[PDB]
Amino acid sequence: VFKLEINPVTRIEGHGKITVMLDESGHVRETRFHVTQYRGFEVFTHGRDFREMPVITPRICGICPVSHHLASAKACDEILGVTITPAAHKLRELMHMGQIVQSHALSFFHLSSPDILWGFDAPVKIRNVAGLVDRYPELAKKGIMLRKFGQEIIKTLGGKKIHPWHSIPGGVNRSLTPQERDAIAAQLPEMKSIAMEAIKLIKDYLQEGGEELKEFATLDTAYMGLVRDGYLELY
Amino acid sequence: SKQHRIVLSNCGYIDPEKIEEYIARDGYMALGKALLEMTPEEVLEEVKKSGLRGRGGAGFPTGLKWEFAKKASGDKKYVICNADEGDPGAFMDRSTLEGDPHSVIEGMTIGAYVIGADEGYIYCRAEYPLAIKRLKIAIAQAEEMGLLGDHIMGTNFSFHLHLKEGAGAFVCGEETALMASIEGRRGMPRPRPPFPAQHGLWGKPTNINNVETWANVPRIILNGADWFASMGTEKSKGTKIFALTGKITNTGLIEVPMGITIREIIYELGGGILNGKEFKAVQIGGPSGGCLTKEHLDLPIDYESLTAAGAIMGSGGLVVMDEDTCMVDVAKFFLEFTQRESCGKCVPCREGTKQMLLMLQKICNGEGTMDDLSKLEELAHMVKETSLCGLGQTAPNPVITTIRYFRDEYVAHIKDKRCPAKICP
Amino acid sequence: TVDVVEKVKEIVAPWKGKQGGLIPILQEVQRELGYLPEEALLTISRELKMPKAEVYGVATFYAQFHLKPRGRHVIRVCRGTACHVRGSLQILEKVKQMLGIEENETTDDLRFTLEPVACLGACGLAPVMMVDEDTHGRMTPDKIQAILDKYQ
Amino acid sequence: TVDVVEKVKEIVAPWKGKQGGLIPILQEVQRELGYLPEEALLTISRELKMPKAEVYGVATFYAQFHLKPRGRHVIRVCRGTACHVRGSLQILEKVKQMLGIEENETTDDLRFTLEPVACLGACGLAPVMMVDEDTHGRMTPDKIQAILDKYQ
Amino acid sequence: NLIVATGHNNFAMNKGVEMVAKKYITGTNVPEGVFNRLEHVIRAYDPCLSCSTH
Amino acid sequence: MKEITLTIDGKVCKGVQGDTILDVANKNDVYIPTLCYQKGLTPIGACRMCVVQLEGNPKMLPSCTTPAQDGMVVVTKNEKLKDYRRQILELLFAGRNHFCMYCSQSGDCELQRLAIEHEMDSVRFPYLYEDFEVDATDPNLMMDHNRCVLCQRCIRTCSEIVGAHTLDLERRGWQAKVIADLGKRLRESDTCVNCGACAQSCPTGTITIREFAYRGRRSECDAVVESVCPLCAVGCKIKTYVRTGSIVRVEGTGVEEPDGGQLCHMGRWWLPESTER
Ligand code: SF4
Ligand code: SF4
Ligand code: SF4
Ligand code: SF4
Ligand code: SF4
Ligand code: FES
Ligand code: FES
Ligand code: FES
Ligand code: FES
Ligand code: 3NI
Repeated sequence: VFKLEINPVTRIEGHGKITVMLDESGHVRETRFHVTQYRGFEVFTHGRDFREMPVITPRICGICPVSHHLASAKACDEILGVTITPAAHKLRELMHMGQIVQSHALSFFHLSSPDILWGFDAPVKIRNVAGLVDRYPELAKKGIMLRKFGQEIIKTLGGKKIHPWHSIPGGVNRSLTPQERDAIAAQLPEMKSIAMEAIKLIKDYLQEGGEELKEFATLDTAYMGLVRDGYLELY
Repeated sequence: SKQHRIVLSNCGYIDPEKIEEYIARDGYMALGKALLEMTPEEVLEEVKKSGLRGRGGAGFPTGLKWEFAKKASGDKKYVICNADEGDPGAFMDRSTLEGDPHSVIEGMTIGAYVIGADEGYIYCRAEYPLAIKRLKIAIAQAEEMGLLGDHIMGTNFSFHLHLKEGAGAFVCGEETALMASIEGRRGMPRPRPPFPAQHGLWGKPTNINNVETWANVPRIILNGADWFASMGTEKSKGTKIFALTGKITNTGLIEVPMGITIREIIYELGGGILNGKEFKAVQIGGPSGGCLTKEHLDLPIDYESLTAAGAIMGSGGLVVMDEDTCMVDVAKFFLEFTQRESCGKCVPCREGTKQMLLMLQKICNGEGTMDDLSKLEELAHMVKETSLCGLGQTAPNPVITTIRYFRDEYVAHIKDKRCPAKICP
Repeated sequence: TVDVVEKVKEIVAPWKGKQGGLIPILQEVQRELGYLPEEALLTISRELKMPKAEVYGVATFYAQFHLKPRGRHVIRVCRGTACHVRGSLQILEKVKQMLGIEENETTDDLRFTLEPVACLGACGLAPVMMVDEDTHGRMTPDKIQAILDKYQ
Repeated sequence: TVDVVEKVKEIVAPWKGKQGGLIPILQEVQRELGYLPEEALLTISRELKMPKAEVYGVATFYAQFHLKPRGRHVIRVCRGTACHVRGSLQILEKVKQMLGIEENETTDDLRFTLEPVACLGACGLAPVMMVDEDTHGRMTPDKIQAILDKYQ
Repeated sequence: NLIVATGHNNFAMNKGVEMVAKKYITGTNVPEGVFNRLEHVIRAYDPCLSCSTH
Repeated sequence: MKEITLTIDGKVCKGVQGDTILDVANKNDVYIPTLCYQKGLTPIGACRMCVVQLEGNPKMLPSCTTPAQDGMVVVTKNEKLKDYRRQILELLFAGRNHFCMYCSQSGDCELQRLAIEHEMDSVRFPYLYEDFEVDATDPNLMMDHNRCVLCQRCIRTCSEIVGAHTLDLERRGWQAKVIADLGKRLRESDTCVNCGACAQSCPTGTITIREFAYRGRRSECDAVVESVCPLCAVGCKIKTYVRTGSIVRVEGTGVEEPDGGQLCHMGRWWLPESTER
């Protein structure tokens, strides 16, 4: 009979729309979650050279432009049929790890840290990155530093931070000279400290709201991932 | 009615397939006069001081043009007759090659003698399936009278007058594109220099002049200088044929002498307007020309008095348009003809005219704004100032002029949602 | 297929070794064959030793050449200044929506073809809608059916 | 494409729920459309709830049905006993080698079609070569050109 | 063909919004904290909806 | 006097008599925006971006085609010329579909350099989104026609420099497309010697060498070493671009020599591919 809309769903990427269709008594008949944007990256590309795809496909997202870059690169490397070189493997994995770090830093500290810290009933003016910089001046700066670490790796490897070009079809365009390698390695004792402090903070949040947060949208489903021999591989 | 016709004075009267009637009309006696008694420099200074303002749409002292054409270093000059019409409603060159197929032949023989040319061409459109056979009959029946061959009139002179059927393109209306279509190649205006009168057809000199301007050459030496002078005003000199058509009473070639008041050109010569509703505009130069409306009545139509008004008197395609025809509509029409008849070399005439067509189609539909009008004006001025040959340099005249004479009208199509001709809102 | 290889190879004979002459060399294969097939242009480029790209550029640069088979009856409407101010655009668009074919192409089975021309000369009797044989002086919106069924 | 879906769906209306009637139901779409397209047979099978295979079998079993577009002028030569003993086979083979098309098919652009028929009735004036309008009584080997150019 | 990250989690997000709605219903007055929880189920996966809809 | 003296933008310039204004311009120092002048290929006057104004004469004339005449005052930069050049660039961007995000030549495009120089933060003219074909049938060259300014520098470099006259213009007006033989694809062409001189002449990323796309950019080069091709006797002069220990693009210098920079397939396609073996 009638429905509620949370359009636009904020502090996520893209365009979303949660509709909650209620009954006549005011109880939830059903909810759905729409994505209200579409561009057509499966119909753009018909006609284009495959080498154009590791530059077209990063434009599907800016939080993960290197993920699409590297997937398109592996697709075109299987189109060519190349080995590929171990140095290329490790450089692509370095760019992918930098992207993992920056995307998870943005996902925790920028988008999901307000609810985790100030609670789901906090005022709307404070629930953002801005009120987080205001009230928690060190945690927002630490998250910014972690995101900057990831994007400095991505920028060092592929010129730009967002939509980088570092992986050609067949290999990798640019290696790492020792100066910038040492520069990236000299910040890892600090970035690991940032990550472990965030781990402790989220473990105290989950341990505080003991059983309620353990049934907060917890449904039993299947778990797809990538694996080495028995390990957790991300590339 | 009264028009003082001297260029197509004979036209229909003389049977085109009969040369003997034309020479009976004192026709080729000029050729004789020139080849026997008149030394070349004498006919040169004659046509020069005759003030024959070139009727090839641009306006020029063709005596000076031939003066340029002679001094070119070479021995294989040419003379061409651009017998195609710019305006695709103009049938002047059509009617002149139909009526008097020999005037042009006689004029080009004279001019080829003057400039020292042997080979010559006549580029008439192949889409005129009757002018071609009349001209070919004229060329044959003049071949047998020792008029185009070895030692014409026994004078140590050679002249072969070819006939090239036009492949149907207004782009090949300028000099360098005509010269490209005659060499059997895409009609693409090369930038001058190399100039056409110095490095034209096949790298040899060339003397492209209008078919009407060629047809005036027989009457330069048969009569004399002052004869051609004694027709009107002093700045421009001579007489122009006009394909008066449109919506008045009766179309047809109306060859008025000189700058004569537009009132006694359209109001009473054609005679009122169809269904007697007072006209709102007139195109005086075709698509390469501008519009005149309700203010240029007591104005001489001579070449100097209207280039400042903004409408080069190009190949006399005057079309009258009363209030039942929209000005934005005819602006789109002329610009659409221009877009369809253009090579595609210059970035201004290929894209400018496309975007101006789009903006005019958007103003006609009412979907336009005020920034649309400013963009249309600025793009028009840019395409006029930057285009290469002169088709595009005069392509946005049916916009520019219709901006300086129907501005409010333009505003009335966008600010208010109205149009005199209720075809589409 | 073999009918289009010597007719084009014979009309080029009086032009061999002469500068120029691709505009006429085509106006002849157009008048004979009705159109300029790809085989025609290929043999012209072979015989004149002119580039195929140049031949195709000249063949597609000028309006009166048709690279596809033109119809057996052209429907030339006049989009000249005199006809357009009279309203020939209406006649053009109705023959458009009536034959259902695009602006400057042939019918699906080669019966008609719409070819907007310049002034056919009857700038007095405007608008003119020539149907490949003779002029047609008035051509109001209703008189288009009584001719398009007749010539087919 | 949409012109061939309701014309066939309307001629089937007076046959719904009546046993039989696929031979007539087709002789009508033949007279209207000139031929039986695959869309036509498909809609006949849908409307009558008769199998598509049966419809195609009946459509290709009888001679006077044509599944492809027939020409705009049929060239029915008589291969009857009276014409054949007179020598109509010669006329048939020369119209064959003259149109250059196979025995029972249409020209490449839908102008003519050769359809060897049974007796057209003029078994006195033999051989007869009907050119879709009228009889033709004598039709010696030389009189075939003067008609095949005329009707085109 | 691009099979992207948020696509596989679309059903988990739909069912999660269903479960967090079906525990924080009010007949009227539709508060803002329950809206923040309905948004936080989505923000748990933090989805790039641009990738999902290429 | 052969040595004529003019004044371009106040700066005095010296040139030979027959030289065009662009020649006397590029001779001393001064910069005039050009898109269709390839040093070598005869000045083609299509882009109309090099327009300069003479003092007193209120009209504007191309500097690539108009000759230098014995003393005159040429103004290259002012408000009206900047406006007209920005309008020309915007017409090019609005007519053809130009997406720099994915263009191999985004850093080398001469239409992009001019646009950024003239601060083109817009298109102004309505975007005609028409469908121009992407001819990538050739495994070595790709012709993405929606980036084609129509400068004929590819027709001219395949007509007067290579000779295997593969490219010419197709239609008139707006429908003018650059085509191979008989309007076919580059792979279907019998007369392409697969040279790449069409890729060295194209300023606007239409024609690109596929195998070295996004790497053979001149802006992202680590070094530029001039040398000689060692594959054949002609010994073409080359301008090899080096990006991280590999040659990414071999463009041939010698546009003034009779060859004209048209290195062959073995030089524009085996020399950079051999640095990755
Ligand atoms: S202005 Fe340019 S595009 Fe137009 S006809 Fe002249 S050269 Fe061709
Ligand atoms: S050709 Fe140049 S201007 Fe066009 S999209 Fe590519 S980089 Fe941009
Ligand atoms: S590869 Fe060489 S021959 Fe082929 S089109 Fe390009 S320049 Fe011409
Ligand atoms: S392909 Fe390139 S070089 Fe050729 S005309 Fe187009 S823009 Fe110019
Ligand atoms: S570029 Fe080609 S032709 Fe030139 S020297 Fe090298 S191999 Fe020889
Ligand atoms: S111009 Fe479109 S209706 Fe007046
Ligand atoms: S105006 Fe259409 S015939 Fe000349
Ligand atoms: S025999 Fe042929 S008509 Fe009966
Ligand atoms: S740059 Fe001078 S016109 Fe192309
Ligand atoms: Ni994403």
